[PDB]
Amino acid sequence: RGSFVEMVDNLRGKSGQGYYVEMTVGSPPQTLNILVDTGSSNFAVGAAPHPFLHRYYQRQLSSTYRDLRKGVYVPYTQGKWEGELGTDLVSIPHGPNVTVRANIAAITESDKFFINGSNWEGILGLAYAEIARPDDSLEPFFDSLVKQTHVPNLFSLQLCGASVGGSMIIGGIDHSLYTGSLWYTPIRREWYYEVIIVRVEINGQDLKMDCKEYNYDKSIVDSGTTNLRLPKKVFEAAVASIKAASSTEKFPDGFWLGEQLVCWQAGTTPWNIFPVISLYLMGEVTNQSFRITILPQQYLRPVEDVQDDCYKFAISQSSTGTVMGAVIMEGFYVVFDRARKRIGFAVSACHVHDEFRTAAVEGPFVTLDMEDCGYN
Ligand SMILES: C[C@@]1(c2cc(NC(=O)c3ccc(C#N)cn3)ccc2F)CCOC(N)=N1
Ligand code: NA
Ligand code: NA
Repeated sequence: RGSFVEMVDNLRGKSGQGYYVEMTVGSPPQTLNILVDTGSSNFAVGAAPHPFLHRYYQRQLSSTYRDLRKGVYVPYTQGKWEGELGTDLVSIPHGPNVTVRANIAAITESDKFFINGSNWEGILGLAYAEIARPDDSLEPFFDSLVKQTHVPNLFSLQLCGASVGGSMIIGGIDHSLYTGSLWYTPIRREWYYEVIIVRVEINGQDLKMDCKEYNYDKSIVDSGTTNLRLPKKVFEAAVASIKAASSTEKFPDGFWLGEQLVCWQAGTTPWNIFPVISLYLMGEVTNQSFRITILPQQYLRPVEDVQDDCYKFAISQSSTGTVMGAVIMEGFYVVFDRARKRIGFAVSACHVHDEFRTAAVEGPFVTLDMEDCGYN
């Protein structure tokens, strides 16, 4: 409880490529780097010599592998994977000192899935059974962990943005990782980590949309997506406020659609011209909310593959609802308190800020009719 020094700093990554944790699978153990993803529910690992992979799971080496004799085919918007299901012993070296028999999907064919040049070779789907493929009787990793050990039913994430690293605390919260207080929002349904956004401000000016728009058709917290994604109508209104608040300079409008990069001379990006963005989330108590505030440092992402200082606009339009991706999460320490069905936010002790502004988590606020904000 409250102090897990062996787990601090157990995540790594590179800009644009996500945050991964070291895992071992099988007997004797095979070490793999595995992307941490709160937006999906399968533990799936490269199991064949795909040319982009540093390492892959070799079932034939594991004396503890058991075949489930069932294939899985998983298409996404961008690309797909398919593989073969089994179970094996899994452990997290910089994690609790336990071993668990978990489901693993051994990926034997994929397309647009692995990143050329990245250092991970599998994905740890940390969300619930309801979105597991092929169906909800395939128990997710973290459910197996809790069922089989005395690890408490919660984990927390601190993602430190730009090389990147962070911490995933399995079984607890580490208080040195955040400042001020944790504020909690209810998990509305256990499938994704679905939450309810009740109001949206751009430099403290309310968007004034019906709040049901903010959650059309859901809002989720997703470490496996880079951007803040917003439902289309909300995106349209948010950009229009961001441009106004910022029209102290004039950028190519393709910039706002994420279609072109913008660059300044190294040394001073003018952060001060860009507004803060606040999301009010449903609180624990009737008619009570709290608000989280992110900076341009979070939503303007450095792009490194080209001489000066180039950024991509990292808020984008969505058709799958609001996605609070690594753009939101890098401001906060986020607690996935599955035992009490709630998600905690606090200011991260590592978030990227300047001398004038920081990220913020503040409450309570009085917000009426917060249940009307959910979409059915
Ligand atoms: C399973 C699925 C997925 C996710 C990923 N993520 C990343 O590459 C990735 C890249 C950068 C960041 C950051 N900062 C986080 N994730 C790759 C394939 C992939 F299939 C589907 C889409 O959405 C979710 N969350 N997970
Ligand atoms: Na348990
Ligand atoms: Na603290």
